[PDB]
Amino acid sequence: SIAQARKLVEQLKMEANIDRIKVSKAAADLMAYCEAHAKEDPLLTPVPASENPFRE
Amino acid sequence: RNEEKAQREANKKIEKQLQKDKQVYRATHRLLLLGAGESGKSTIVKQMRILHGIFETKFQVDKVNFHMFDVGGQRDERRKWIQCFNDVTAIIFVVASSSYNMVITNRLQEALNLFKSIWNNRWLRTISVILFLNKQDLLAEKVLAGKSKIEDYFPEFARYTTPEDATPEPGEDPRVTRAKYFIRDEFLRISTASGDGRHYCYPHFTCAVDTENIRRVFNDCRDIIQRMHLRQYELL
Amino acid sequence: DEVWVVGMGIVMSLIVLAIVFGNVLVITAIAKFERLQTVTNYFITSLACADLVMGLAVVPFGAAHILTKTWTFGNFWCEFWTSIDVLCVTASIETLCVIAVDRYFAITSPFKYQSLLTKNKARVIILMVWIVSGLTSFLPIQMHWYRATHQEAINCYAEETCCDFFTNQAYAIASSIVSFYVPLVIMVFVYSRVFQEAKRQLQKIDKSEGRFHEHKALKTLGIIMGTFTLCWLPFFIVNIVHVIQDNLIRKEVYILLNWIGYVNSGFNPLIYCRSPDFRIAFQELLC
Amino acid sequence: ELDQLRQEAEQLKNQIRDARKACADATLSQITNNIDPVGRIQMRTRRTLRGHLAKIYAMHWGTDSRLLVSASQDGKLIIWDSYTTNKVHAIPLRSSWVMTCAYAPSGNYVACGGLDNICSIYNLKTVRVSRELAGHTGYLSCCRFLDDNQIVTSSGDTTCALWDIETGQQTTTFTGHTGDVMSLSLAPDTRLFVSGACDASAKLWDVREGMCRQTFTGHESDINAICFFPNGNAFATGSDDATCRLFDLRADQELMTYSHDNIICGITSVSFSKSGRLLLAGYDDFNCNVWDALKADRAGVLAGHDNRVSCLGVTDDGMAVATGSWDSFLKIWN
Ligand SMILES: Nc1nc2c(ncn2[C@@H]2O[C@H](COP(=O)(O)OP(=O)(O)OP(=O)(O)O)[C@@H](O)[C@H]2O)c(=O)[nH]1
Ligand SMILES: CN[C@@H]1CCc2c(ccc(O)c2O)[C@H]1O
Repeated sequence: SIAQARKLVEQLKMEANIDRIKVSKAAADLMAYCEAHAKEDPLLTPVPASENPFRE
Repeated sequence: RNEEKAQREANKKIEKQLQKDKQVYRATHRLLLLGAGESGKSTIVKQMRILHGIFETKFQVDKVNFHMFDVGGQRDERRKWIQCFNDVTAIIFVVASSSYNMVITNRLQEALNLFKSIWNNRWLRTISVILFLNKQDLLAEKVLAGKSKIEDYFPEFARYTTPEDATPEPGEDPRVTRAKYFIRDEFLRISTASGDGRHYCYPHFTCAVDTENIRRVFNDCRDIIQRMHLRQYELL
Repeated sequence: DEVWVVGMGIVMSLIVLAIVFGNVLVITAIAKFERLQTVTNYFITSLACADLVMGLAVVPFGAAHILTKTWTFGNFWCEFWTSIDVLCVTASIETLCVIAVDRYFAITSPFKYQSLLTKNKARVIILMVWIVSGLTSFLPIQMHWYRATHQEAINCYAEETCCDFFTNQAYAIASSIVSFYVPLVIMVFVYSRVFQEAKRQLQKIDKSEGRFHEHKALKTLGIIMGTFTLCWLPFFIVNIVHVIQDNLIRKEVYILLNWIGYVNSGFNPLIYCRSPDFRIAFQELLC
Repeated sequence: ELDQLRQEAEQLKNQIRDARKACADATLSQITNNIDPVGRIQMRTRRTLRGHLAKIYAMHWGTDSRLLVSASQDGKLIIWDSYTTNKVHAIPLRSSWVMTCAYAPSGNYVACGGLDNICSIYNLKTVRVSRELAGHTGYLSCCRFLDDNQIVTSSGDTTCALWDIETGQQTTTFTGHTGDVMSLSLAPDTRLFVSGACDASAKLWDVREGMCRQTFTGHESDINAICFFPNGNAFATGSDDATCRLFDLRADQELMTYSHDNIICGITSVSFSKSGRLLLAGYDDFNCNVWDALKADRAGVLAGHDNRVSCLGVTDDGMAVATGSWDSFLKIWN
């Protein structure tokens, strides 16, 4: 079971060398995507009953 | 046009099949068999088996269909496979009553902890438990002129006395009766602590030779269903 | 004088309103929610429907007849009113008998309850009960087989403003036997068996576990047998006695006991709908 | 020397935590504060599907947003038709316990598994068993069709695998989890997938490389469900402590948490919308809740089920949302 321990160390070593970006840029990207695709969400915007397939 | 008729015909056939299957679904009764390791769970099923990742066993008693589902191959200290068993009629618990000396901690203490965890589970609040206390004659041999004593492993035995309502089997010394009733009361204390009147326990004493295990289970299931019906109408 | 006639209208209207409201609330609560759609709940639905029909049909007309002291409708309408009374009264008891039998089967036959009772069979039973109840009301009242023979009855029949209850011995015995006496022994036997089973189970539990750890059975059985017995017992005795020998029971006592029988209508929802699911349903709407 | 290795591991965790903390320039709520809220949202039931004799655990919408599949504990899979609320198929099972179901992207194959450690696949158009995949040592929890000729599965033995339908033999096995794995989700491009284990940890895997890339340990209890952002650079998880957290692949830490003080029940399902603005999560309180992704503000409640909700899904076109409950009823909300 001690043999296991070196394998863990390699995994943490490989998972620590990752380039990261500031959270502000990621929040801005999420904001931009949500704003851009905000006009094509039937759940968000109540569509007229003419195009609604579940209106009986 | 004909597509609607074809879909209606398919729906009618499916409804007929479901209506046919509903009766056989409601007819059968489902039981769960859980035990700790070294219990004897395996020996008990085959005698029941000899008579009429998972294991299923079918046996009919007085034109009533019972189905038993051993869960095995998944040894988990934490069980998440237990949320699926809230609709079973009863739970069969098998414990090795003669193994209080065997050290893994103790086996009997581990079985008691498992029973306590099962009893207080959130999804099993309305499920009764049938208890089988296996290995009767091993316990008798250990108690009668045995070097090992219950006093060393279980200290509160010392203050325990034989109940006045006990009915000891003929031809046995008082010592084995005391040990058996002490273990049964040890289980019944946890059974009673949080009973709340919704589900009970049915202790029993058995051995490899006994063939009455089939009749007992039937009687206990009938009693459980009758008690549930009585409580539903506010009569108990 | 006027003040005394002035008073009973308020209480009679309150009785009518309570009778209507209770059964309409039970009916809408059962219909609205799909979780209460149970086999044992169909008999209660039939009972509520019959009780609501009776409370909306016979009670106001009897109130108007008592207050006005003169029947201002036609003879056909009075006969229809009497038929409605007989039909509803007969149908309001056999449903209780069916409920008692269903509980007996559920408790004493736990392994065969599911197979014996089916949603299709309950409808057949309900229609059979309703058709036998309507066979003993409309069929012998539209025809003149119930009519008496003495001169007072004929004089009242001739007049278009008088219609009381006059009948011979045969109908007065047959209707009572069909409506009340027969569905009584069955209920008594069923509830005695249920009480015996409950006592046996309680004794078994006490013997098995009582060291670490009656009043309940009696109370439920009691609030069930006594309400119905006290409500419907005296009337179905005076019905026989005043016919078996005349000049014993005055009209006032007969009417008073008959109206005492009607008060049983407002108690069935308070007895058969006390389950926690019903409380949740009642709290869900109009609360 | 084991203690020295443990010391080296302890040191690495601190460096990773410091690196994650160094990137916390500003909170998500601070950035998204001037956006007008979407306001209250209201939904009403449009269809109700009946025919299941027992409780329902899983369901999966079709690729055409018309058909759907559902599996119950009576031992049956039923393929519905939401437009005409009528059934098309009813497949019996050898084992009556099923915990997951899936629908092929091409609409040709259907798979399901349960307590028995076997994943079975049915050919819809030929309905008989086509292939049985075995080799797992624990109960299956979730499975998803990566394509028409290969499937990815997770089981209760702390592993995930990528099967091959034609051969029936395991191709790549992912290890590293400590507790049972209950859910997984795939990226739209089918290059990476995430898994949520019972040790309060979520990981990001590589299908082709067969190695782990990142590890997220935001939660403190069991993780039951997981969903993936439409953009492809975020995902959300739901745990037993009545909390939902939105993580981030590029930032490598959580950004927002969803919780309220009046709920103490568990969470069983999580899903997004087409635009990603709405977070839909099912609870153990017999109903559903609709959150706001960029504001953590409640915007609606989906009630109508008499028992706990154990399934949730949104169609590809995003026109309706369907929920499953232990009351043996399926509902369509719009
Ligand atoms: N004296 C006695 N010995 C028994 C009895 N039942 C079983 N044994 C013995 O104890 C053993 C334990 O039962 P097993 O056959 O191992 O059953 P199992 O299902 O593998 O046991 P678990 O590990 O508890 O799941 C049996 O194989 C027998 O050797 C019994 O009634 N009396
Ligand atoms: C005057 N009203 C009637 C009189 C006779 C009668 C009633 C009810 C049930 C019966 O079996 C009867 O015979 C009463 O409702």
